[PDB]
Amino acid sequence: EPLAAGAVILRRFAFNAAEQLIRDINDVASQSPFRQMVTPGGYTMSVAMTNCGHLGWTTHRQGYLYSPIDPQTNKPWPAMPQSFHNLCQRAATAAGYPDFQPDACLINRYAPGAKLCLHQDKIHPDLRAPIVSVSLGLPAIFQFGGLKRNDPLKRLLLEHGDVVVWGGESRLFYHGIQPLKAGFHPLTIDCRYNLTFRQAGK
DNA sequence: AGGTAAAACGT
DNA sequence: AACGGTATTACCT
Ligand SMILES: O=C(O)CCC(=O)C(=O)O
Ligand SMILES: [Mn+2]
Repeated sequence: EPLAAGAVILRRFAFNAAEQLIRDINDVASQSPFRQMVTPGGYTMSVAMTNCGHLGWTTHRQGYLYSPIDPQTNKPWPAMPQSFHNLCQRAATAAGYPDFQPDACLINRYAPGAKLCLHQDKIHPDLRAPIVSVSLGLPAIFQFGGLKRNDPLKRLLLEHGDVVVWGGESRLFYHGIQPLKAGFHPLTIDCRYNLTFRQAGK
């Protein structure tokens, strides 16, 4: 059974690419470090984040923003690694979105206990562009709901190499990650990473 | 008028 | 511990 209208899970899709993806996460973060962002209301998120590409997701006192500049370094986010871009395009194509041109990649790092509460990915300049979401490392339980917060959730374990793609009818669906269990993975040791690809600009 | 914060405590 | 309240408003443009 597929995930939803316009949505699919490509299990272990990124497994072969994962070692290089992780090397390139480390390179990105060497330039724009992982940081735990603070919400407009003043709470520090448990997931640590950075970005690459032309636009990075950030919080600010005034809201959420896709920005061309990393507010911590005052420099552009690092260029999107070719490994990231190539994996993203292969996964998008396999999922039925062959024309996707991301300009933004949000890199999440989950330590044990870290979560991401149910939310919608908002800001869609192209209603035909999906979200491509790549899991690395330790396993996590992903929630995928509907257009309204109380719509029933599907709960899916996401393991190393899994890729989730949503878009079209499901582009604005609520989703999140449950608190990460401690464990070991040979390539990330003690964390999970996620890559979220978007077209956030015109 | 219409979008966005809550991507964040009690039962 | 899964579910849902809260934004049932206060601000911006
Ligand atoms: O880590 C995940 O699988 C989900 C990440 C996410 O929803 C986000 O960064 O917007
Ligand atoms: Mn998201």
